[PDB]
Amino acid sequence: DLASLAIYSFWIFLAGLIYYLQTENMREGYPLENEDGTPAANQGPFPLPKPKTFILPHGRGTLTVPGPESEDRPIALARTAVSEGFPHAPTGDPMKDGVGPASWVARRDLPELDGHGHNKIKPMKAAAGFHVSAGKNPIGLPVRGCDLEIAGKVVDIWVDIPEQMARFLEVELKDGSTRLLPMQMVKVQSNRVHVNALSSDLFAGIPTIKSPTEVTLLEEDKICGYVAGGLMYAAPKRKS
Amino acid sequence: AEYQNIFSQVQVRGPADLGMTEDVNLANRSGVGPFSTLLGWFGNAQLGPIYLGSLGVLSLFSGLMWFFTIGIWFWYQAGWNPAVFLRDLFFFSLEPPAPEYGLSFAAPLKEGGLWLIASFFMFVAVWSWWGRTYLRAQALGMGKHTAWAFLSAIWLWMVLGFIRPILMGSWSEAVPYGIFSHLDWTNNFSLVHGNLFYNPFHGLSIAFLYGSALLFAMHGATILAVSRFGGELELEQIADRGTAAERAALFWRWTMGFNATMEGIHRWAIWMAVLVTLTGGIGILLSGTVVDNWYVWGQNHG
Amino acid sequence: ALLSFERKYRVPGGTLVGGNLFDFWVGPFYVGFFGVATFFFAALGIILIAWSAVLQGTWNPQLISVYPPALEYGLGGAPLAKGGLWQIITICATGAFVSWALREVEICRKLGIGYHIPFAFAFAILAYLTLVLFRPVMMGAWGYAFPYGIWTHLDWVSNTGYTYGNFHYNPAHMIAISFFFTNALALALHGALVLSAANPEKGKEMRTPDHAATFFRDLVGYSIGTLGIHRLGLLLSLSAVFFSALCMIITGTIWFDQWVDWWQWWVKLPWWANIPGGING
Ligand code: BCL
Ligand code: BCL
Ligand code: BCL
Ligand SMILES: CC[C@H]1c2cc3[nH]c4c(c3C)C(=O)[C@H](C(=O)OC)c4c3nc(cc4[nH]c(cc(n2)[C@@H]1C)c(C(C)=O)c4C)[C@@H](C)[C@@H]3CCC(=O)OC/C=C(\C)CCC[C@@H](C)CCC[C@H](C)CCCC(C)C
Ligand SMILES: CC[C@H]1c2cc3[nH]c4c(c3C)C(=O)[C@H](C(=O)OC)c4c3nc(cc4[nH]c(cc(n2)[C@@H]1C)c(C(C)=O)c4C)[C@@H](C)[C@@H]3CCC(=O)OC/C=C(\C)CCC[C@H](C)CCC[C@H](C)CCCC(C)C
Ligand SMILES: COC(C)(C)C(=O)C/C=C(\C)CC/C=C(\C)CC/C=C(\C)CCCC/C(C)=C/CC[C@H](C)CC/C=C(\C)CCC=C(C)C
Ligand SMILES: CCCCCCCCCCCC[N+](C)(C)[O-]
Ligand SMILES: CCCCCCCCCCCC[N+](C)(C)[O-]
Ligand SMILES: [Fe+3]
Repeated sequence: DLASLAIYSFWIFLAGLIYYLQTENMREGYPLENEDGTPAANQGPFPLPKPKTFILPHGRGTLTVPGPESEDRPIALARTAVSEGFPHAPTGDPMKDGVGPASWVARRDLPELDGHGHNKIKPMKAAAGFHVSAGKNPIGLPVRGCDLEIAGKVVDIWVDIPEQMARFLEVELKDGSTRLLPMQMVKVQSNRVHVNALSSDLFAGIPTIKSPTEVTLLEEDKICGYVAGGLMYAAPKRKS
Repeated sequence: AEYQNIFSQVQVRGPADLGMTEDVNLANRSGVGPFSTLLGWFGNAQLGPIYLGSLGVLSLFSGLMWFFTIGIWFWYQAGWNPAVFLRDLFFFSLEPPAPEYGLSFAAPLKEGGLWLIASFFMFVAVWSWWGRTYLRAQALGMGKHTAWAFLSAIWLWMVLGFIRPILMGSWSEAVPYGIFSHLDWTNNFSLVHGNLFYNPFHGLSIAFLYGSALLFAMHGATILAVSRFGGELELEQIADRGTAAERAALFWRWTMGFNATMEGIHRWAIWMAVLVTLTGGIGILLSGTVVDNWYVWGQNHG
Repeated sequence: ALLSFERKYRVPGGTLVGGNLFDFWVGPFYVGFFGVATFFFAALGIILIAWSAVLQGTWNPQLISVYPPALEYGLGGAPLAKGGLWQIITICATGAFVSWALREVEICRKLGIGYHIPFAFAFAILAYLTLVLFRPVMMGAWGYAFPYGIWTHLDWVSNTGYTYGNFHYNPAHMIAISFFFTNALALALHGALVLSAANPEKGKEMRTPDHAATFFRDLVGYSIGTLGIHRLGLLLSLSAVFFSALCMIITGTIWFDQWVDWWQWWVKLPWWANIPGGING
């Protein structure tokens, strides 16, 4: 009967679907590798999917995945045990060498453009018409570290024009240079901005940008990455 | 404590975004609506503009005559007494024609005709809007995913009041128009066919219903956790994998053995939810037409 | 073993308890103290089920079922074969869930990501605990809980529901359902939006989230945005499970009659409770 047939068919269908769905989630990260970077033996039941090419906007080229993968940067780590499956210890200063929760990716060193060709993220002083419609205005306030000692003061709000949303907060240190702190990493308060992630003496450590009016994809990652890894590495300089 | 990014803490406003053009007839897009500071904490605060156009207004109208037609019948039952209307608002109901009339349209307005009217006006309103979702994507040069997925939701709805009542032989097997009333139909329907619980599809259907709450709570929470790296900027992470995309995958790889890609997860997402109405549609179609009782079917499988 | 880009991420640290004792991986699985507490509660718990299987006389999953102690036992203990096993199993179970949540916390920490996933999960766990714990305790016996059987747990939903008539009329259960519906709709739309923008028509170049935000404005006259649609998912999902526990915690405790007769508070309001005509008039 039909019913029994409809249901036997579905499960055969659902199996191809799961087959279909999993190979698709293998376009990035695969093939797998041994801790030393060489092709692993057991690669799993599912095979790599036939390559697909994307056509990046604003004529920035193409993207084929699956494709030859590479970190395109040096990793400062070392084995801690002679058997596969243990943690790898940072040979230098994790925050600076870019590892652990402070690691970044070698994205494109080009800024993001909106649908119309313009840079997607601009400072607010360069963003005509934009202003703080609601909530406390951060600009003008001192930025405090996870050690309760001040590190600087907010000078501007880098916003996402297409989604009209603040992504970063420009900050001025003692030497008078600025830095980008991701919005999703600070608690704006009635009289100050708090950054539990970093400690006073770590803002200078933050990666700086090349152009004072643009952040590239590569630089976004180094910034966000650096700021995040201090939840672990800046821990010995914090109090609750 | 730690920032959770649930609600924005600083709002920012700029020149109303009139949006991309492409092959769209900018002559139809209305003007920009106001800005909602309220809605501005969860997400964007810009209301409007909305693309009207021919087929679009058709839907808007057909969709209002549906509501208004059910409304006047609700009022006939209320005896045009304002007080009764708000009281028995959930009790009223525009039931389908008696099983005697079958699949005909020669039924009286006080015994089923007014239902048929309402259903025709809604048959128009939904399909024309479906087309709207397809055309509105053609104009921007995008994929028709939203179109096909909306089709599955229709598949269930169609089976419920069109395809099934016709395969059975009368408009009486259709769903009525009312709050409480369509709540009894649902219960009755199971009872008449031997407790839907024994239905393989209805049960496969709940698998995805729950599955959607699991996938979306999972996806959303994962994306919020990595937004500190620009996670919510997915399309972006798709053309250029950032630390937000790798850490997001690694969390799930170390938790349950396997992970997904920034795009792949949206293929799980889309299919996980669509498979809800797709299965519950085959389940309700085969119920009462090929299978009379699911407990019985359950003992055999034949 | 590793994803091409995984090594820079596997560093020591993040452990809530233990230090570096269980700070390593088994294949692609991260272990950890809670990684070991989990395998324990699970193994032991799977054993108590194969044992409650010999005491029933069946090894068929579709038959196998672990029932709770009869109402006569109350909140007291019970013999293994008669309510005993279920009780240790609820402990092993509750122990497996909380321990899996805390294992994700340690993972969260390593990677430096947010604690939103384990938090969310915790809502699921709370629903389970509402059924096997919070409700029973409040009523007076472990017999008001559900059993562990593929088809016997559904018999419970069925019988449990009708025990109050058409469960459809539970106001909380009513609300909880809309969130479940909405979530699906949102999950469909979202995964359907992103996929369309990154997979346009042939020969055309990858669309931008600007095309995306437009598409919806042209459709519904509004675009919640990227960060918003995700805050929306998470919210509808959790809100959906919150109203599911709330609808059950009040069922049998503050309200134990027919749910349909509850809506009589609205209809019998002095203002219009006696105006003739309508459905009740
Ligand atoms: C699936 C099996 C049954 C069924 C079983 C149930 C059960 C069980 C429940 C509902 C619930 C609801 N169902 Mg029903 N429902 C069915 C088919 C439908 C159809 C349909 C066209 O096929 C519609 C329009 C509805 C409509 C509704 C809403 C009244 C309510 C919340 C739904 C929701 O969250 O959507 C989410 C989607 C949206 C984002 C948009 C829609 C917004 C809502 C508010 C719809 C408004 C339009 C209008 C029809 C409502 C009139 C109320 C006032 C007079 C204005 N059902 C089939 C027949 N449905 C719940 C309810 O509370 O019932 C009282 C409930 O507990
Ligand atoms: C919460 C609402 C009600 C209830 C009402 C229903 C209804 C109604 C139905 C189900 C259905 C199912 N229920 Mg139930 N169910 C409840 C509580 C539970 C519990 C629990 C510990 O609390 C669990 C584990 C399950 C598990 C299950 C599955 C057997 C099945 C598919 C669910 C699914 O797709 O979810 C989505 C989750 C995923 C896709 C993730 C993967 C889930 C896999 C499938 C888990 C399987 C576990 C199972 C085989 C037991 C393993 C335990 C031991 C380790 C061996 N239910 C409570 C009492 N359940 C449907 C069914 O068809 O089964 C008869 C069905 O019709
Ligand atoms: C006593 C009740 C019976 C029962 C009888 C039924 C019946 C009858 C049906 C379901 C259906 C469903 N049941 Mg059941 N079910 C029971 C117990 C359960 C339990 C449980 C006990 O825990 C659960 C979790 C479910 C869960 C579910 C869903 C998985 C499924 C519907 C999915 C859906 O999202 O449709 C919601 C989506 C839609 C209806 C699509 C409609 C889309 C249209 C196009 C919307 C148009 C809007 C309109 C024009 C108005 C515009 C809006 C305004 C502008 C606001 N059932 C018991 C056994 N169940 C359906 C099913 O598929 O079964 C196999 C169904 O028909
Ligand atoms: C795949 C399964 C899920 C799904 C998917 C889905 N639904 C969809 C789509 C998709 C992918 C669309 O693209 C399409 C859409 O455009 O959404 C934005 C749609 C949609 N699903 C909708 C509803 C809906 N979907 C549902 C279910 C589901 N949809 C599934 C769970 C349900 C239920 C019952 O669970 C409902 C109620 C619509 C929002 C939209 C289709 C709109 C449509 O067809 O309109 C036709 C007619 C009109 C224009 C009528 C308007 C008449 C109203 C003015 C009357 C009411 C007035 C009222 C008092 C107003 C106040 C409301 C207050 C809250 C402020
Ligand atoms: C809160 C919103 C929804 C949600 C969210 C959610 N679920 C989650 C998460 C989140 C955010 C996770 O991070 C976590 C996960 O890792 O997903 C991949 C999880 C998860 N949700 C799961 C299942 C699940 N979630 C469900 C529901 C939901 N999850 C909600 C609807 C459901 C149902 C029935 O709707 C199920 C079946 C797991 C896949 C996974 C958690 C895995 C886990 O806890 O592993 C530890 C435990 C074991 C390895 C097994 C223990 C064995 C026991 C000791 C004995 C068996 C006893 C059991 C009670 C028998 C029941 C028999 C049934 C037939 C009744
Ligand atoms: C304030 O008062 C006024 C009068 C101003 C109002 O406007 C108030 C109005 C309200 C009181 C309206 C209330 C409306 C509701 C309570 C509506 C509830 C609707 C549901 C619960 C619907 C549930 C399910 C519906 C289903 C499954 C419908 C399916 C329809 C179809 C598939 C259409 C099938 C087509 C038919 C039979 C005709 C086809 C004919 C052809 C020629 C093709
Ligand atoms: C190093 C290879 C590791 C492969 C292990 C993959 C784990 C598969 C995920 C669990 C399978 C789930 N299930 C039973 C719910 O379908
Ligand atoms: C119901 C959800 C079940 C999920 C399907 C299981 C897919 C397992 C994929 C394992 C992939 C193995 N690999 C390559 C990562 O080692
Ligand atoms: Fe997403």
